[PDB]
Amino acid sequence: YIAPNPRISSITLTQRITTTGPFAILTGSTPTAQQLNDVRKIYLALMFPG
Amino acid sequence: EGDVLSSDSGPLLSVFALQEIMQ
Repeated sequence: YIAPNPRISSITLTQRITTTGPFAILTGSTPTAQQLNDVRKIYLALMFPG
Repeated sequence: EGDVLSSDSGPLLSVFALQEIMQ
């Protein structure tokens, strides 16, 4: 599982640090052991569509 | 008590969830 470049969210999601929002909180969060297992459970259902 | 700590670089956004270990 490949993360994107970390300079993408740093020039366009947290450009102004005076404010916060719903997106600007979630960037500083890491997946747990089971919340990564749900991402593995997402991509199984994208490959077998119906 | 019972607090945990890991390697984090988000100074604001992860310590919000650190009080969730307190509460």
